[PDB]
Amino acid sequence: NFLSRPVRIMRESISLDERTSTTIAPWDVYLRHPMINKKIANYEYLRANLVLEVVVNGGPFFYGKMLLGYTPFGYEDSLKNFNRIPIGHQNTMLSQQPHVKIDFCESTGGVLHLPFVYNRNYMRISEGSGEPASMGELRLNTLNALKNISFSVATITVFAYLDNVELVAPSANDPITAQQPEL
Amino acid sequence: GAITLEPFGSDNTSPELSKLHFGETYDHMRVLVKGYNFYKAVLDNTTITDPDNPSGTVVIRSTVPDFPAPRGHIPNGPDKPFLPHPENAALCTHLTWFSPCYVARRGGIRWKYLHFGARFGATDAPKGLGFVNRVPQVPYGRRPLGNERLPLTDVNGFNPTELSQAFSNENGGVYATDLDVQPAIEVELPFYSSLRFVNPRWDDYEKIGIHRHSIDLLSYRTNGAKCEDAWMAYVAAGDDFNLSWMLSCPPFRLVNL
Amino acid sequence: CRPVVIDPPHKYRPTYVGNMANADIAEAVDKLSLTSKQELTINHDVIGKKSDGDDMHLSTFFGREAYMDRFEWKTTDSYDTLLFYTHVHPILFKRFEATSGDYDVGMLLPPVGYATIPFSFWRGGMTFRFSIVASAFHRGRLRIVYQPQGGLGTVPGFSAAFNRVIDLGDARDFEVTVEWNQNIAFREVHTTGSNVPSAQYTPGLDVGRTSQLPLGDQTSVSNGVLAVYVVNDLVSPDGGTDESVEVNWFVKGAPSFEVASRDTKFARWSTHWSQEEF
Repeated sequence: NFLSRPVRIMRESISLDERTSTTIAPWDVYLRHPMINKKIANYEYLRANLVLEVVVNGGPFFYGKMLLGYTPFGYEDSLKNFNRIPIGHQNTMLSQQPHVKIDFCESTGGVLHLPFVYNRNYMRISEGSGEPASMGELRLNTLNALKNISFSVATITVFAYLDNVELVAPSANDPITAQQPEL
Repeated sequence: GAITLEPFGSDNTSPELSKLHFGETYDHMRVLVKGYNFYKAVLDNTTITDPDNPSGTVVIRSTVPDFPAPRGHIPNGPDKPFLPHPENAALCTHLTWFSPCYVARRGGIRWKYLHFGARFGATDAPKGLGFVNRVPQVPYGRRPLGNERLPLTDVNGFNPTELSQAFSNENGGVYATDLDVQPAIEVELPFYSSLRFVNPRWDDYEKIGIHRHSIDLLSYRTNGAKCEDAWMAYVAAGDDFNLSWMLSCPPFRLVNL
Repeated sequence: CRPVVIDPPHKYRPTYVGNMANADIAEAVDKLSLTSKQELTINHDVIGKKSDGDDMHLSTFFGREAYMDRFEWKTTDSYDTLLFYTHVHPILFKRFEATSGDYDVGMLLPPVGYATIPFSFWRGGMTFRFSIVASAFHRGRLRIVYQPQGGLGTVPGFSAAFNRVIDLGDARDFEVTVEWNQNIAFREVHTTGSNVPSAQYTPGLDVGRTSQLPLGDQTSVSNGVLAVYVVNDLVSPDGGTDESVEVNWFVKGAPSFEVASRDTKFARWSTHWSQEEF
């Protein structure tokens, strides 16, 4: 089909000897891609599973570690507090949730299947619906700083696409306003 | 890599150990959570700051959510809600310790209320009547959380006009009893929601308090400037209680009120 | 009203507040429902992801890994120097301070130590896992020693009695399991008194601990002690030997962990930590 095509949703540049933590919301970042924001133009409800995949670019002269974790529906309540915990303690909780481990020396990543968990029945996508944003979030933070053997920058890229799609209730309402990913 | 080294020792436990040291086995949380623990005590001391509270043969009503809330200075604490830092004066039970680790919650809750209270000054009065009733959802006119004191007497005596406006239709369900011959109420509260589950990691009082229930007490010879009446709350888990997805163990701390 | 009842009088006991201890006896309670036989489903798949089994069983807590913290090697290390020291009980506290906002504190426990804390006795083996984050052109050698009782307050002998050797020339990920070996059958569960707990392992780069001396003695609550000693200090292909490398560990519970009788020590604790210290 057309919605089963991988789409870049985030790209990060990693410096040397830094402890950092970034976060995004993949469900609406993917749904606002202009290539996608037109194939869901005339529906009202959506139901599918995201499938993330991480690609690492780092040579054998680097050694470092990163962690990419995913928090399911309901994180908005306990979010203003979770941004106050230091990174090292955040990794303690983040390593129990479904996650992927990024190793720079071996240049390895993985794939991650996100399930559809929601208290309602469908997800609403029409011009102001905040439901896609408040559905699940991705957090990427350093486990160990990045170093190299000298005798300066590594990149992380995430490609997302959803399968098992069901679109219902055709209507005459504009979908969520399309946004070009910041990357 | 991931090399598995040689274990330090071996496990050779006897197949009969549950009948040598303890009595039974403790490995299922569903069974454990079915015992009873002591929650807070449901008083009414917020209303006595009013200058016109009724005195003598009144109705004491308290509306509370049907799930225990974490103790401390939670956002909408009931205990002292007219000062900048309201608070919850409960104890951490087993329900409000294993719950925040999960994603989904659904099911009914069992409560037990035990009545006590003296009358400072005067001799005493017979214990009145006690009611526990559900408060269902309505788009307009729902009963707010908190305590209230309703009068039901007139210049002559009992008046049905103000007696009928203290008790609602009582259609959702109720348990009524006389506290002189049976001073305890054991009730079960089902889920009854239009959406599949709620978020166990909630900490605001009102967010939990969308599923309410009310405890009513009819008392004689009371005082409008002091509260001498209480209930003793014991909370367990119903038969259909369910927690579905274990995410991660949250942080905690030691808090003294 | 027609006959007269001829039946022996029985003896009964009136109970007002029911039995609130057991968990396998039917109750005399009333359900505030229109019908006496209303009930939802206890299935987990009705919300989304398929469950692997019972998500309320306690084995889901004993058997989820957790990253605790990390220590460092610092290649300017002699033949035998202490790098890691820990007790082998599951209650390993981890304090932290709020970064942005007002002053706030809180603790944190692994899944093993969060499920055994309601109980009073514990028994079983625990598996630790070490991972060294370093390049492939690194060569070193460390050893792990386990002392069932007493401790390791002095450097022990190199004997192969309980020493396991790990070298960087083979791999960089290892895991070992310390199993139950004590005279007694059940140990106690550690607890804390104040909001700042005492150290159960040294050193830690997350909590800010820099001490590298052996700790005290807690024999009534722990399965022993686990320490890490250097054998051959590592060398990096740089010449300038003024650098270091770090290594991090994870804790789990072996499929023999179990607990015992109930306890009440979390009565004055709460999971809401972000609005105290006015």
